[PDB]
Amino acid sequence: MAMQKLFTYIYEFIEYRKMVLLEEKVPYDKFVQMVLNTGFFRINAETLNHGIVSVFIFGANGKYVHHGGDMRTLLTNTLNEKKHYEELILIVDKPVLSKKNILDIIVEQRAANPTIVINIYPYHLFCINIPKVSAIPKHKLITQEEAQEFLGREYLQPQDLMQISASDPPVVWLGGRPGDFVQIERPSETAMHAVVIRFITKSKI
Amino acid sequence: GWYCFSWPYRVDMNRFFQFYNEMPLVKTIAHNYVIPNGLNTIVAYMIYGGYNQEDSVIVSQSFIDRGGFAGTFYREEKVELESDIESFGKPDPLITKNLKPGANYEKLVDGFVPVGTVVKKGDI
Amino acid sequence: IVESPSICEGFVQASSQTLVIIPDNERITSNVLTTFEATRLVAVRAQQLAINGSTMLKKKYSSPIDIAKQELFNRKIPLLVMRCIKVTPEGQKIVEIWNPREMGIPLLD
Amino acid sequence: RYAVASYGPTDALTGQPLDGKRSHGGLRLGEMEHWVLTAQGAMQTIIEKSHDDSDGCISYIC
Amino acid sequence: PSIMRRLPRKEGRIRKSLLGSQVWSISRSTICGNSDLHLDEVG
Amino acid sequence: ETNGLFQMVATGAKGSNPNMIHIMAGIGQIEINTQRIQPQFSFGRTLVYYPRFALEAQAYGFICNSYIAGLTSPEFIFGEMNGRFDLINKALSTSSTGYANRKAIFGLQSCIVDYYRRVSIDTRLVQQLYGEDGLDARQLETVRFETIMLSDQELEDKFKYTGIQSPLFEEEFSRLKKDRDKYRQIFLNVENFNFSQLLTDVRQVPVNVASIVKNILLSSTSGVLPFDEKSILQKYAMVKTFCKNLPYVFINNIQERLQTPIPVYLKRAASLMRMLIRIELATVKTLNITCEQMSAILDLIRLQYTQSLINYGEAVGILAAQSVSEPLTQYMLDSHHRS
Amino acid sequence: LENPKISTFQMNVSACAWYNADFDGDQMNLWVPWSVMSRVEAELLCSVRNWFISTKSSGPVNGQVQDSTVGSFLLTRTNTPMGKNVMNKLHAMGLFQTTQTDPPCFANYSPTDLLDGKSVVSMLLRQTPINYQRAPTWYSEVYAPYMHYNKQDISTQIRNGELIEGVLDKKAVGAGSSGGIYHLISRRYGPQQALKMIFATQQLALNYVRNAGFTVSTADMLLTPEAHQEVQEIINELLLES
Amino acid sequence: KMSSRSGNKGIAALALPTSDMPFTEDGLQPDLIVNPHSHPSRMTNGQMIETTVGLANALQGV
Amino acid sequence: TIRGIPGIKNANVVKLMRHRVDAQGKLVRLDNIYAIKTNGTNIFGAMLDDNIDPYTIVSSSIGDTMELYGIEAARQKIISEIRTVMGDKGPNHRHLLMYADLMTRTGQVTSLEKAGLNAREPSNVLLRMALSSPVQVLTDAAVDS
Ligand SMILES: [Mg+2]
Repeated sequence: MAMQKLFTYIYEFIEYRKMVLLEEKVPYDKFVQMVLNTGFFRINAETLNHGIVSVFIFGANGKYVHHGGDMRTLLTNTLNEKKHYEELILIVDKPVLSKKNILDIIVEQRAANPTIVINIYPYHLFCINIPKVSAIPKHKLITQEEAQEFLGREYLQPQDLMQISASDPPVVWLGGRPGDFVQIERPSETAMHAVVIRFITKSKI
Repeated sequence: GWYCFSWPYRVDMNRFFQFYNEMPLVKTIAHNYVIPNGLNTIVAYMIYGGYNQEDSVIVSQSFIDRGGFAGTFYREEKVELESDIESFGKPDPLITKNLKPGANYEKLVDGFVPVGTVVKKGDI
Repeated sequence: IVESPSICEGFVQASSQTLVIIPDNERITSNVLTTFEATRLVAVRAQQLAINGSTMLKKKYSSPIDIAKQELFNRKIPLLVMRCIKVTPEGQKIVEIWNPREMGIPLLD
Repeated sequence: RYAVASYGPTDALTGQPLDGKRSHGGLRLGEMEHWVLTAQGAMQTIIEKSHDDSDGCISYIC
Repeated sequence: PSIMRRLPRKEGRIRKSLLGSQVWSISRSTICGNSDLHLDEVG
Repeated sequence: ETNGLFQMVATGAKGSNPNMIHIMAGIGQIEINTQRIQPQFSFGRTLVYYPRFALEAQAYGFICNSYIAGLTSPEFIFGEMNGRFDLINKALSTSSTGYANRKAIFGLQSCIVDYYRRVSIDTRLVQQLYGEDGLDARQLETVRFETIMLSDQELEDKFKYTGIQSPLFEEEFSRLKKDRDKYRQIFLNVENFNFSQLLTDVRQVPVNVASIVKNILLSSTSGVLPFDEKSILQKYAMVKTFCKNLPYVFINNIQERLQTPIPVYLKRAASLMRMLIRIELATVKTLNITCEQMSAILDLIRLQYTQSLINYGEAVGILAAQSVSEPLTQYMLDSHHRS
Repeated sequence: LENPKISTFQMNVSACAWYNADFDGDQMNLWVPWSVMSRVEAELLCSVRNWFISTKSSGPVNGQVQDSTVGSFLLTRTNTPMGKNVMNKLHAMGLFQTTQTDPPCFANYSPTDLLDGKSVVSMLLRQTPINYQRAPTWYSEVYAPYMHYNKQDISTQIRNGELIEGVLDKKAVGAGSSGGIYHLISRRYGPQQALKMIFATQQLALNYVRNAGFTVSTADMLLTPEAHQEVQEIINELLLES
Repeated sequence: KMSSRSGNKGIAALALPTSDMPFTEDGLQPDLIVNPHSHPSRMTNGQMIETTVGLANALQGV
Repeated sequence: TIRGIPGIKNANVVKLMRHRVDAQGKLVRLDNIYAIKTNGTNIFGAMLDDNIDPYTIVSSSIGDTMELYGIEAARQKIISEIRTVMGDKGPNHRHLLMYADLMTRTGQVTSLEKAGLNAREPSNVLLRMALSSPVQVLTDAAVDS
């Protein structure tokens, strides 16, 4: 029942990044009807810096995840709209992540749009509240100045720190971009807790 | 044990002939077909000073002196020649070359140490 | 165009470094000798005594090791601990210099 | 039992002692012994055994 | 016989000559119990 | 009182209870890979001595006899089947452990403690602090934390000092409660993402603060001290400052004098030691300790906390591979006790 | 070892825990440092006192094994088949004549005065006074229904080096026993002082058995005819349920 | 190295004179002294039964 | 699929004990708690069930925990899984921390095989030559300079 979990935790995810919803919510039945009829559902959110984040939830049996041409035209038509876009989130079924053609359209759109963050994610990333999962430590993005002060005290470069992918689920929920620093407060059975700082690297897809 | 009944006629390497062997007081059917190898040692199952811990044993020195588990151990020295080049004989310091330092060439008789003499480290 | 290799690259000899000593009031490493550092100090001093034999120790000992140990314990050892902190890409070698005659000694006697 | 010397027969290629009792060479401080000595921090013992007592030499590099 | 066969295995150059070593001034014998020796003493 | 075999077992010198049972009462069921003897002798027969589809328990490895009574031929064969595994698993526990030990060491050996107590591979951080506490494993003491299991009423009964009506002791206790809550919160979470890892009120710490106080109390010529308002307040100020300056154990005494800012990850490292000191040096527990004896206690705590730190330049990746690959020998020895 | 007939490397049995060794045919290497640098490093870093506490498990490695574990129990035991577990002054003095420590003072004792094993052990643990209170390995709920435990043996208590009550066995003196007597001595006085006490208490335990005796026989493994009938009634119930 | 027919091997650790070995009231003294702690974990009961049977075999002359 | 979740073969019932804070502040160990220990792993399949608490799903699979939760949870999973193998005469916790921190240093779970050494220390040819295959490693190092 991935759709039912998504319908709630995608809005929980929008809330967790401190984003303002633009379009009013619809019932879950209407969400399923739109996904089956259109082939996708769209959720638009407002960021503090007035950026727009658009989330596309694609059906597992939709056309956009099977034929690369439909995804290509959809992305091209959504990426030339009069909106202050900053990120498009394309939530597709896990098998779609292994479909090479879809990823090729994704990377082609990335190349054609250098200032827009394009990410494609599986369903399970938004079928739960990732930060509230017990096994996941407390992640927190830190500023560049604070990280530079830490590195200067430690005589370190950002390339010496432990590194974390930008597609890591807690980093995704934080909104971590490559080149950012994430401080992780994690439990310890030797000191009762510990703090590490990780350098965010490029997403795997 | 008696590793072979024809041991004196053999030149064997790393072979041990234990002099005294006993039939076990509690024998088995296997001893109708092979010679027993060992002795019926008197054993005390006790703590005596901590010298038999961790699978060690304490032995009677008198039992050792009387020949318990005593025997003769044999080694072999087979040396070959090069046809018409090499020969067996006692070398001479004033002709031969690269003699081993600190070696005792004085025990040789016609190239071989005679039977019955005690050879120690460094003896030729 | 990427042309033939030039003499500006192909250098095998690394450029020389400048030893940058952290001021004593900005040192971050511990003021206590590690067991490794104390062992190394005693070993070096004992070998150098086996070479020279000149010491300022008042007591008399029959071994270089004993003299070195008593020099370390009595804070009379003529050695310094240099803790190499970093090597900067611009050439510097940032180190900390520690005087073992005013550090805490872990060893016992 | 075995105990050898400060010196003896040496391999022509590696320059290290020969193998064991029968060749009158040395005994082996193997891969796992260097792990233990490194774990202990005993680096001057590694110099004494693996360099002074085995094949340590001087290499000249421009 | 080849140059590159000297390297690979346990008996090769890297594992036998470089990571391990034949050494001098060393002894070996069977070990034995002795209750009069301290824990930091060897007979 | 007289049986030597029983005394070797009951005192822990050598042997176990199943050893006595096997010798004296009965061996019981031979069980290989947590199951009975499978029929490998022609489709439903375990041996030539038992029929096909035999239903008796003896046909599948149940040994009814003890060693002192002797086993029959089928029982000895089933016992030899079980005993052959012990020899096979012993020979495998050398090679299988050797393969895993060498791969663990070549993956971990480059990890070395640097001058910051971090673990790195030549520049690159593996740990921000070794063991997340920066201590040597040979310098640890197993110590119980008193406040963990107590309820809110018996926490305030035992650790809230009511002798002086000051706001200082209101926060001296409130700091005790929120250390108790933080310990519960963190270690109940660890219970959550494990199978059977229960919370404990017992930690391995570098300094046994409770035994330091007990030792000095014994050697003190004083008895029960009279009530002294200024001395009780002074000791609280001494302990609070000591807990404030505790992370300077990880830097040096030069920065402690200068009071330079402490890294956040070093404040976390001294969390258990800060927590333990506030329990064992609570005002209710230090009524019979003078302000001069408190300085002796505080000087001993940070001297033992300095002696337990990990050395610069220690090959801790080799230490970890040795400590993890060695229990794999016993894991391989018990291979036939697992499914 | 000045005897020319000895060809073995001899060591104390309590040192075997460092090397996972025993005396069934194991061979060990031995090299003596000759250079000053390696000979300094052997003393300060690689001395076996530096690994009394395991780096793997953070607990003690050494202790009593197999003769001083049962010997400590017999020495510290409250009662003996001969009555009370006491010894006269001469035999109490004889327990300390091998420990290689400074002998205690027995001047306040007549030849006919009787000393128990707890007094003799206390004379040794006074030099490194520790505090210990745990139940010994001797007490087990498994044996309690079928054995009459002595109430002075099932609670080992040491305060300031005086063994107040209880027996010493694997729990207190055994090798690898976390929180044991030698683990506590190491944490308070150093791992080298703990090694001295492992040796000194091993000589007390072995010198007690020097005339107490300890053996195992075949009759120790033999059930009585009435008990053999009870065991096969138990097995017959298992085969009945099967 | 010595061993019994039950597989309990051992290394000769100490050699005592005939006046230092323990003796029974009737003068019997052992040739080997083996630890009782080698039995309980190995369950070599055939070695203990052999001693019990062989003790009466010697006196009975059988 | 008929009446189940994919990937799990057997689902037994186990009794487990957990701690909990009472209303009076006391911490009590509760032994009467029933859970389900499955045979087979599917975190996402169990995450979609309404009879399972999705926030406290404990998988024994490092690969599945890394896939859904991340590198930090996978680090905690390597620690938990090595400790299970180690038994109870196991090493100190700081030796399990060393394994997990090494294996998760790059943001991905790397192995203690030749492939894992390549990911963490690619330019250390001499370390990498010494492990398994000098000729292949040396050949690659020369062409790569
Ligand atoms: Mg052996």
